[PDB]
Amino acid sequence: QVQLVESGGGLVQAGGSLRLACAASGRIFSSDTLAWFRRAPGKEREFVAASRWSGGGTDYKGRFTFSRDNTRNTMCLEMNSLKPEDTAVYYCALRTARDSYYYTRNPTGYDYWGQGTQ
Amino acid sequence: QVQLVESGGGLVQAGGSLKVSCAASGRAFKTYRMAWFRQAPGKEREFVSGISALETTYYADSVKGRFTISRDNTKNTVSLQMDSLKPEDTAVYYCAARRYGGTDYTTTGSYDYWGQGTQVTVSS
Amino acid sequence: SAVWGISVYGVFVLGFYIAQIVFSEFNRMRLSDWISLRPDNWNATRVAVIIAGYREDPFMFKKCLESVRDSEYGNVARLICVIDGDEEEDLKMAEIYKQVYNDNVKKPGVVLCESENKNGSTIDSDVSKNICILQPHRGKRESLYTGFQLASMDPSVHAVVLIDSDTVLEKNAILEVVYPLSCDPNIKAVAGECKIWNTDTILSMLVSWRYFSAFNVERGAQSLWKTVQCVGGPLGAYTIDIINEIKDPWITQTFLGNKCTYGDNRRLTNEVLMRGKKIVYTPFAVGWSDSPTNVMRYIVQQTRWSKSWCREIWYTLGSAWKHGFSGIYLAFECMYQIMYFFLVMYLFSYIAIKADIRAQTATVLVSTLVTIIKSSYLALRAKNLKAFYFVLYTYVYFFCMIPARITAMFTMFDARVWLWAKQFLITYMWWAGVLAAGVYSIVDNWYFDWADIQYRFALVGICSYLVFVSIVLVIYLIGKITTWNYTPLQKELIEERYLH
Ligand SMILES: CCCCCCCCCCCCCCCCCC(=O)OC[C@H](COP(=O)(O)OCCN)OC(=O)CCCCCCCCCCCCCCCCC
Ligand SMILES: CC(=O)N[C@H]1[C@@H](OP(=O)(O)OP(=O)(O)OC[C@H]2O[C@@H](n3ccc(=O)[nH]c3=O)[C@H](O)[C@@H]2O)O[C@H](CO)[C@@H](O)[C@@H]1O
Ligand SMILES: CC(C)CCC[C@@H](C)[C@H]1CC[C@H]2[C@@H]3CC=C4C[C@@H](OC(=O)CCC(=O)O)CC[C@]4(C)[C@H]3CC[C@]12C
Ligand SMILES: [Mn+2]
Ligand SMILES: [Mn+2]
Repeated sequence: QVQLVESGGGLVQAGGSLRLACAASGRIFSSDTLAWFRRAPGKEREFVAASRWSGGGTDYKGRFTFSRDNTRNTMCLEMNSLKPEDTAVYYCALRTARDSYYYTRNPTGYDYWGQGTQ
Repeated sequence: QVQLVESGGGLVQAGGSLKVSCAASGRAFKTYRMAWFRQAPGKEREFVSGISALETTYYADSVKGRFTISRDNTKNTVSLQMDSLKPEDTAVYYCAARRYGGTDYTTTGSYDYWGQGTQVTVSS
Repeated sequence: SAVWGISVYGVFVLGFYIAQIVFSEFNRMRLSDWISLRPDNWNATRVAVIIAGYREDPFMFKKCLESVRDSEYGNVARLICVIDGDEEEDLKMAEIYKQVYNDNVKKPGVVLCESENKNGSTIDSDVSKNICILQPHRGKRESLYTGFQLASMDPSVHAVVLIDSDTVLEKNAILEVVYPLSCDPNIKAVAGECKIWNTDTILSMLVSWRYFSAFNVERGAQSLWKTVQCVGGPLGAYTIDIINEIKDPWITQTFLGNKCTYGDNRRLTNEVLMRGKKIVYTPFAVGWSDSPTNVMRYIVQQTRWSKSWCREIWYTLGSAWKHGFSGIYLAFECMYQIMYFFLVMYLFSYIAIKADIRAQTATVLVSTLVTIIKSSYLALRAKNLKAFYFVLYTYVYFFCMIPARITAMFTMFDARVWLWAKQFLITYMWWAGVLAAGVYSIVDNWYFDWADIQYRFALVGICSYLVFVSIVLVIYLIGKITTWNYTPLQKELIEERYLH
């Protein structure tokens, strides 16, 4: 129903910053939960940040901030003050509220997932 | 079509009180406009007073306050009150009825129906 | 006599309308001031959405569900949909619900209203997931009771919102009907403004404008004194505790020993009023719903509403004293309605009997002036020039409300021909009587006199009234062809109805 396409990547030094953009192909309904997930070599994915389409937001942080455009069906999460251990493959995920309205950080709850970069 | 018949009218001194009434029989008397006219022996017929179907009273010159007109609906009768009689009013009064008419209302031609008339005499 | 009656009628109507306008403006200012202090991203109150429907159009139900999902409120515990189904025909609504909200749909074989245990734990075990309940067809009141019981299972739920199965909600509609609840502790019910989206017929436009005027004037005036007589059906909010307290009297309503089926959204409001609680209506919440476009069904609906109003005003007057100084305005409004109906009937009878051409001309002129004033006020408030069509509401009012009122009064107490007689025979008799009075007035005054100013004035007035009516009808016909009279929301609904 909804296809998530992410953009951005490459190799960056420990001192620098970069921006990642994820594009959604479908209807968000202003109620779905969108989160960014990353996987490190040798361990399972961990929560990074999330925010509802209507509003709100959460992290973990302060270093990373969440932003949405809300008219082009695009979402961006830029990283500031990167670290060598912070390098990972980032995924774009969407959570639907059809089953329930409760908020959870479990990646298994999210139904729509995108590809990975870097 | 309605038939107009008058009653009353006689000799009276100046300043007296006299009553004239006109009786009409028809399908609907309230839909006919009534008027009073005079025929002096020297001049032609002239308008005196008249009342419309909507209880509107019209009075000619010099008889604005001296003459009072009124109409009755349940007995289909119209009466004219005479106050402060003057010998120059010694003439014959005709009762006229009209159901359809234009702006003009002070001419004999505008009234289709007419009555026999009763003579009124005023002596000083 | 006639002039005195016309004068007092005009003064009464204009004074009440201006007072209601001032009260509505004050209420709007108060709500604006309250909103101005609202913190951003306010989601303190947990709200549960309850939707009840029966044989709703699948497209309308899907649009309503999508609009509910489009709401920006982030503190919705769950969505509860109750359908009085248990039949193969009603399975379409359940199928449409699954495509929009989850999969788990339950079809219990019993009704909680007629069950020994009315708790929601018997039919439901999980509150996190949205639930749809299919039950045997009993009524709208029975369906709402199941939703109330299901919502009361979760202690975290603090308020509930009732949405019809064919209601389109805005993004901030839910927030605007739940924010006033926390403003004052005595506030327990909130009503939202309802606007008609379909205006493709002359009847639909008049119904929409009447709805807009009612919501923006009378409900605002009631909300200023916190004595709202009837909350919005398609859009409304209630507190969980008062609903749990008054559910039993609402479900066990007896008038003269027989159960009351119709009259929804009125007995609950009256029961809230009997407790001394305060009801506040907000205009900032907009809900879109359809309106009847046929004279027969509109008359039937108005007759049902009149019956409900006649049943409810007795308890309303009997309970208005519990508000102390408040409720005096509500009693005055009820007396206004009763005296206005009686006065309108008395003037109609007097006009029919007397048939004095001066009387009808003056009545028509003053009615036209009132309609122009009301249309100008509506245009100024709504910032739309289409509000001038309210001048034509007099015809539909005269031809619908009075026959409906007579039917409600006569059928309140005590094959197909008898059933059909109770619906439109009274309306047909009223129409025949009106036509007979009109032809008698025309025949009795079959004369012409241009020398009389009064007859000239009456003829000029009636000619001007007919010319104005013809001009308004021609303007409406031109707008209908150009489709300018269509509401902005109607264009999309047509677009994705065609693209379906
Ligand atoms: C110049 C610019 C334009 C100006 C426009 C305005 C001025 C127009 C011209 C005015 C000057 C007068 C000249 C008019 C010429 C045409 C009129 C005419 O001559 O006929 C009048 C008509 C005669 O018709 P007839 O009955 O057949 O009698 C013929 C007798 N040989 O006599 C009639 O009977 C006609 C009247 C018909 C009856 C009308 C009664 C109306 C009553 C209204 C009742 C309202 C009922 C309301 C119902 C709802 C109540 C709640
Ligand atoms: C926009 C508007 O002013 N709508 C009113 C109108 O409804 P309206 O004119 O829309 O008539 P409907 O009965 O078709 O719609 C009312 C709603 O109640 C539902 N329904 C109907 C029958 C039933 O047995 N169980 C059930 O739940 C319908 O599915 C529908 O969603 O008159 C009703 C009173 O009768 C009011 O409550 C509504 O507020
Ligand atoms: C011989 C036959 C074919 C002709 C019959 C004529 C009547 C049926 C028409 C002519 C003009 C109409 C009237 C014009 C204005 C009004 C005012 C209206 O009252 C209001 O304005 C209420 C306003 C509100 O609060 O919403 C009541 C109907 C009424 C009398 C209308 C009733 C129907 C009338 C009398
Ligand atoms: Mn519907
Ligand atoms: Mn409906």
